[PDB]
Amino acid sequence: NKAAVVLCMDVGFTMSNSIPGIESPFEQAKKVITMFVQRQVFAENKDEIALVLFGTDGTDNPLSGGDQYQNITVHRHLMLPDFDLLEDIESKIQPGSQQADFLDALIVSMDVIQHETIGKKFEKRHIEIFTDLSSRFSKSQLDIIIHSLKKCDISLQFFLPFSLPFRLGGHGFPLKGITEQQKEGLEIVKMVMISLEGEDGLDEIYSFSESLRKLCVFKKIERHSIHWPCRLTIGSNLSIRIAAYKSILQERVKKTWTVVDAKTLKKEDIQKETVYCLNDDDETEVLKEDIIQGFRYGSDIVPFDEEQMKYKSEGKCFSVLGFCKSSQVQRRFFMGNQVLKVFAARDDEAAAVALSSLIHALDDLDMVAIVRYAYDKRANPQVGVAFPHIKHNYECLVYVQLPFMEDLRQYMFSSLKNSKKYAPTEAQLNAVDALIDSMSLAKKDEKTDTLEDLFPTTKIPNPRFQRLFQCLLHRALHPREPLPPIQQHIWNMLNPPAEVTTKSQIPLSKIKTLFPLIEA
Amino acid sequence: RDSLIFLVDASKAMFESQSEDELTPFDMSIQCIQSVYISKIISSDRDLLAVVFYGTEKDKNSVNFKNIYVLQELDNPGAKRILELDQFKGQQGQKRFQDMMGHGSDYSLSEVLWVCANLFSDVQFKMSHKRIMLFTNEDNPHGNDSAKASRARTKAGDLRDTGIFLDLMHLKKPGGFDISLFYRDIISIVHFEESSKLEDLLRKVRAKETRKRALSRLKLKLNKDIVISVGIYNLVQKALKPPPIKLYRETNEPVKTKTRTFNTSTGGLLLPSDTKRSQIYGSRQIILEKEETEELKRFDDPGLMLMGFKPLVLLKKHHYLRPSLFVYPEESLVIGSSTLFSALLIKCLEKEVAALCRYTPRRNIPPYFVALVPQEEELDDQKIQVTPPGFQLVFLPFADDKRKMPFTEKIMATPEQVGKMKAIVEKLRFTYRSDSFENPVLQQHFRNLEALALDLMEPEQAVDLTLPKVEAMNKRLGSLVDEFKELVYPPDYNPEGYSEEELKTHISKGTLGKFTVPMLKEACRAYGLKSGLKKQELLEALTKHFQD
Repeated sequence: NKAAVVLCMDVGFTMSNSIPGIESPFEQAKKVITMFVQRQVFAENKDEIALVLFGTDGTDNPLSGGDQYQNITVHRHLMLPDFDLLEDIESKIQPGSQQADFLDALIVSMDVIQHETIGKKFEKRHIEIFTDLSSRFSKSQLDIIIHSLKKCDISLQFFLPFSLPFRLGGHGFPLKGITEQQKEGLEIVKMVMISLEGEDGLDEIYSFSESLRKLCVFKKIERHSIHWPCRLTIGSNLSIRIAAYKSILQERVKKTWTVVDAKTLKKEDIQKETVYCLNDDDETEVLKEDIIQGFRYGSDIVPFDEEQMKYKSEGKCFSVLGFCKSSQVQRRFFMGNQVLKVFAARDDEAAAVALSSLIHALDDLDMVAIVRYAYDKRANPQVGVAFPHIKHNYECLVYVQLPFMEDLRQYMFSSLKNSKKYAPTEAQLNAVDALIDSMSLAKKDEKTDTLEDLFPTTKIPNPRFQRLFQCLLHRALHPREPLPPIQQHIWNMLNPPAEVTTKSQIPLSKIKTLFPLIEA
Repeated sequence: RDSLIFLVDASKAMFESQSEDELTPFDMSIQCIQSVYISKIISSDRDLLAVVFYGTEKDKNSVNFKNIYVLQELDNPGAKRILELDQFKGQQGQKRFQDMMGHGSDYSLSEVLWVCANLFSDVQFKMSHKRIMLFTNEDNPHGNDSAKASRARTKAGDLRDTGIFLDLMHLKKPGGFDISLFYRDIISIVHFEESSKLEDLLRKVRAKETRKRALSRLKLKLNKDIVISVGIYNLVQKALKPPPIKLYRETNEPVKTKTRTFNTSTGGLLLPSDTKRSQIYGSRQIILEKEETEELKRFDDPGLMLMGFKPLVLLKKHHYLRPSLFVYPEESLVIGSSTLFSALLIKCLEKEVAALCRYTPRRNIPPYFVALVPQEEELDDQKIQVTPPGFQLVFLPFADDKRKMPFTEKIMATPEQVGKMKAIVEKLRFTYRSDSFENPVLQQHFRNLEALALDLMEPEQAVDLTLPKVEAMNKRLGSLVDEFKELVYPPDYNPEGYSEEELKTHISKGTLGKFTVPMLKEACRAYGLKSGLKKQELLEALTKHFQD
């Protein structure tokens, strides 16, 4: 329900070091940080955010008593994020001249949580550190640091200038090209994360650039989705208690644009008045008292013992109709705007086993279940598929709605294979065969017998929001200036690796010549 | 508006069932027509339909031609029209037809072709398509009158020139139905098989009752320049329950709805430039011109930008986001496309790879990465095209569309259980086909709506096919149920009522040596193993305690 997040940002001198063409660590961190705060603000989440800074020229923090935890500043204490925080990140806050002890910052960051959460109720306390691990630090605190993080249940994440031509946010620095100090800091970071989450913990160390094309900064604070309880039934004598979760559901712009007066900028003054009148000439006006409804039925017009003739459903359900070869239920038929994952009711070992049987039973015979789905009593029944999905950590059925006959639009199309008019030449075929090879967005790399996606579009966030948020913000801070251009790192993440573009050139050229194309 | 004339052969053969528990070709024909009528009404389509029989005894056509009866002229589908056609369904309806327009009569297709060609002219609207669908189980109508047979071929040839197209819904006849004896030089342009069952006839009719309608046409740019035009089609589209319309209570007439916004204080009607856009976040108001609300969505210009090719394996079935579209070449805009497109479809199929593109429908809309999955053509036994050739445009979700899920512990079933479930799965096997179920609600709605438009006593409560045939499933399952429960449900079940791991990892990752000595002690204290005062000691120990 609520999360307390501390953004511990390195602002030290080396953060400003700028290599020709490449944004400096400070500028990248500033970008990632703003991406986080923007989201929290325009989304209206009530997660509280504190911002710590280490490397500031001065010292402003609760633990500074005695020339300690120096150059660490708690720029912002725990509290909802507002535009005043955003404006502080762009303008106000700038790069420092000093180099604070990175673990000291962490401790100060931990202290903000600990003390400032007492009177409140948070479900998750999380800390995000952005730094280049460029300077010295005392390992002496590690002891207390770890143990406290564990006892207090504060989770952690690190964002660095590298990973474990440069395009910010693209899909393209040797651990040899980093300083030795950086290497030493990284070992302590790597350790700390291993002690907190083990192996997987290493996946909590990101690079600023990859963070722009991921939602990883929001990972530890996403609001779990509630389950749907129901009985998967086979016949009227077999019953299995299940729980369904929206696995896939398109995220949409939530807030809407309110129409206001160009000057008062108020809504009250504005009012839409929808009136009715005779459609054909002699356009007389009509009165509500004198207006009925009714539906069309071809040329017929029926004024619609009436509503009382609406479909009557037995209500909520998830009953099996039958099973069948998976191959017969083709993906091109999938419909609806969601994907449900069905599991056995929580803490019901019996059901767990019951469902497991079914799941494996389907994966084996290579079949699937055609089922009737009904969310609640008022819901319109559905017919869809439930197919097995087995993994390392769990097992379940993926439900996806199928079509009703009236949804089918069957148009015939001319075979292009048997077309003597269009059949491509051998010169043309190999030409394309060449292109496809060059534009491969995958590679049988590393674990030799393994395939690696080079362009995981489903790991990229919808460029829709960051765009919108950017604009919204730019208007809040710069009311007079016109909306800004899309940010490069957003364009860079929506484009494929540079390799692909390169390898494609020549092939494409040949394909240009070999395939004539002229507009009618 | 598209026009469609349904031409039905009323010869005596058409009323003889081919010795099966199947219907007579006439009956099939009639019923497939009531279907197309009802189909059009459901999708609220504005197409024009007509009904014409030939080879009848009586006649009714503009120029009193003989043996030709025009039951219904080109017009929109209505309750009464369907009711009328329905009066000729079934055996009893066959008599009704026989009596009214006695079958088995002389005739000549030219005269018939003319009447239909004529029903079009009479139309007072503009028509996007002019087709005639001929239902006949007679393959060589004028094989004995080498003159009529000639007028008919000519007359047909003329219709094509006028833009009128005829499709042959040939029905079964003893011995088969040779298309090459006549209709060969008559139909417009392998061909469909002869229909002997109402099931295949409808499938054949449905496959031609409508004409290709693209959702749009876009530039599928392989790069800035190399571009081909394609048509985007939506083969699947949730059929909605049309909303009611408002009527002038006295004349039950449609009523347009104007919408006028205005300033309340000055009573003045507002123009688009007298209002700006707003959104508030806390104590912060943000104002943008309407032009800007749209400006901030603009990325690519409309089209399909190629991003590369990815092995179909990486595309996941459970990664569904929204219905898929169909991509076919649009030779009309950019000539040569059908070729480039065809090559791609051929190579993507060979390489089992889909083409990844940044899709943008209309202007000002965020892009979406989609997968153009290669799709091979497929025809069934009746030569009906089940799956067209081209590309399945598949939407891929953005990170925001994925909702991750926490898990409890995995509790797997035993091979004996999977066994019993497998058995159950097979007893309930069946062949799924996309046209299997009708929408319960839509049916109910329109069925009632019909009954009412026909001042009928009451409506026809449809039969929900989407419901599970319980008694059946039960019977077919036998003891398997009770035998399955035994394997999984305890007899008293409420069916309806520095841990070793960590440290072992630090060693593998070489981070143990980065431990402070206090951390090292506590660790050795926990395994109460013989330690030291030095770090290397504690280090050697702990490592040895695990690995050595």
